[PDB]
Amino acid sequence: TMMSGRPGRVPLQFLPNEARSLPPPKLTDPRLVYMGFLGYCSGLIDNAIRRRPVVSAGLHRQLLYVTSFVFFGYYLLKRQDYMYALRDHDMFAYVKSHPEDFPEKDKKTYGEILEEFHPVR
Amino acid sequence: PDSWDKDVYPEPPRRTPAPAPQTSLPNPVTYLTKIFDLLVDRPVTLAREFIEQQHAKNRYYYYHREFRRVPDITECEEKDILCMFEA
Ligand SMILES: CCCCCCCCCCCCCCCCCC(=O)OC[C@H](COP(=O)([O-])OCC(O)COP(=O)([O-])OC[C@@H](COC(=O)CCCCCCCCCCCCCCCCC)OC(=O)CCCCCCCCCCCCCCCCC)OC(=O)CCCCCCCCCCCCCCCCC
Ligand SMILES: CCCCCCCCCCCCCCCCC[C@@H](O)O[C@H](CO[C@H](O)CCCCCCCCCCCCCCC)COP(=O)(O)OCC[N+](C)(C)C
Repeated sequence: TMMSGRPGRVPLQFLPNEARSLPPPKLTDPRLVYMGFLGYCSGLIDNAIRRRPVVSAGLHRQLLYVTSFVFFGYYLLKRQDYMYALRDHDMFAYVKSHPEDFPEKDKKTYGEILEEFHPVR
Repeated sequence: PDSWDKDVYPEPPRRTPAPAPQTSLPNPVTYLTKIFDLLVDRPVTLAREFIEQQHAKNRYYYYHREFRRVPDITECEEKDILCMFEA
């Protein structure tokens, strides 16, 4: 386990207060659209299993499927973006704190670099 | 037409010997050349004249794209993707 045990981690918290400094996902996000598509597919499968007209029966429950999937997907995307931002922040902090472990290397141009040539014949 | 550079595409001067017949018989090649000029060359020349007159009514130009010089892979640093792409 990598992230668990991080200092300042409040248990059983889906979104801490520091996650509110990040841009919230746009409502037109392709991931949100895919979540809504999954909800619509679940509604169609529900109609098919229960032996109802697939594309015309249960419009209210299909709408509820889509809405629930979009809601949960939005919150899941917020948490995912927060976790990735936290990972990048920790990585950059450690790189700053350990310059001898992450040193800069000399940049030699290809004119100076010697590389072997392997003919194709 | 000669819309090309003679220096880039060299061609030695053309030496055509003059016709010096030694017989009284007529020349079928010459007669057929006259017939060909009367029947083919003149009509195609007239058609080309009409077409080129129509082309000169609206004359527009196109250009040869010039590409700037950029630093090459010798000057590019290692793992420098933009300079490597340009080179
Ligand atoms: C935007 C594009 C999105 C594309 C999405 C593609 C993926 C969709 C996944 C989810 C699909 C859910 C389907 C539920 C079951 C439906 C079954 C059925 O009867 O359907 C007929 C049904 C109407 O007929 P019905 O009289 O009510 O039903 C007759 C009974 O079923 C009585 O008929 P029966 O019982 O006599 O039928 C016998 C049949 C009964 O068996 C079936 O019908 C089963 C078919 C498969 C269902 C389970 C699929 C699970 C997910 C597989 C994912 C694979 C990868 C997909 C990658 C997709 C990438 C895009 O069994 C057999 O024939 C036995 C042999 C089976 C061979 C293997 C079949 C399975 C292949 C597996 C892959 C299939 C993928 C495509 C499935 C498409 C289904 C519509 O029509 C539809 O369901 C049409 C749905 C699509 C159009 C909806 C209207 C849209 C209008 C606005 C368009 C706007 C466009 C832009 C905005 C878009 C916003 C979203
Ligand atoms: C298809 C398979 C995925 C199924 C998805 C549904 C599974 C159940 C989801 C239930 C979500 C409940 C969320 C309500 C708040 C719960 C808060 C708490 O319980 O969990 C928080 C968030 O933790 C949850 O586990 C995250 C929920 C993520 C739910 C979706 C997972 C998707 C996985 C990727 C599948 C692909 C996506 C498919 C679309 C969903 C904080 O956890 P924390 O105490 O602080 O961390 C230590 C605990 N450890 C040890 C387990 C790590």
